[PDB]
Amino acid sequence: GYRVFSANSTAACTELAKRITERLGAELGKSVVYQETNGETRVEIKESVRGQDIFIIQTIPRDVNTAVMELLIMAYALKTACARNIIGVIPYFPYSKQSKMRKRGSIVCKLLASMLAKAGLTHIITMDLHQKEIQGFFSFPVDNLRASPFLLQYIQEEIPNYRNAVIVAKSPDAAKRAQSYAERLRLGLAVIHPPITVVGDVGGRIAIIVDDIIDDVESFVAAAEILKERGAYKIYVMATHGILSAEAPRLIEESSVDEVVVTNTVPHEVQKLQCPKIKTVDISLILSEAIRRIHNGESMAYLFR
Repeated sequence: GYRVFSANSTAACTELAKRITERLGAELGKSVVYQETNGETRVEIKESVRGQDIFIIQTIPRDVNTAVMELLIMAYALKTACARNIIGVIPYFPYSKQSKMRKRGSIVCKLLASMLAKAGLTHIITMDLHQKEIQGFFSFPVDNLRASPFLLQYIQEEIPNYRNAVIVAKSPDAAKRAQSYAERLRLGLAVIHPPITVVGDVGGRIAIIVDDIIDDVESFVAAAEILKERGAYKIYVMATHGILSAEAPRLIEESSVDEVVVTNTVPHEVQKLQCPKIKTVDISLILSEAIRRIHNGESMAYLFR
């Protein structure tokens, strides 16, 4: 009755996983995640799995390369322990921006989705995939859960006078993600796009930028200044995956973006200390649920439609 493990080794990078299990009444599976002196990762499952369905939880904190081996290795060790089904709960899926092919490089998101299966992953639960199409990369089932319900709720919770707001897209690529918020909130929609220009009336209104990820804040800022410069009195940046790498939290302070709202899909704590401009929304409930459903064999219609 509920086998859920963390492949995390940093004990705050295990916060979300801790949280999910609280909501399931469940207790994390006992299991050491070493690091050898030479750097090699090691995983030891401290309990029997013979024939049971197991849930791994992974968050990615910066050394992304180690988080993925920890994951792969743990899966592979549970496969060897004879796990019937190995379910990856990877709220933020790493390498997910590497989903197009740029130059002579590669779609390493696909590579990862292959390796994940080799390590013996029956299927993954995740949130707000960068592109819904990426769900194709996986040779096993996926649940690409949405954060909108919660992020949307937050709009109408403590965004003062949201109805005068206008949902904005940082770039054409983000036009779709933004469209869904405008449609659901019954609000206007603009898009930015460099020669940097906004397309849409924004003036006299609170701007709300929507996107899936906030990694490198640079273009989120340039967007906020130009929005301002077109009569945007308040700027809110909304996103699912708040990785905020490098000096992003500093740059947010220095910029005119008033608030940044992300989900606890990835760990923040340090970077939201840097910048209290960053408010964070809890998502462990949607995950708690999704995990509950596939275990008991229930339907996940509620989490989608």
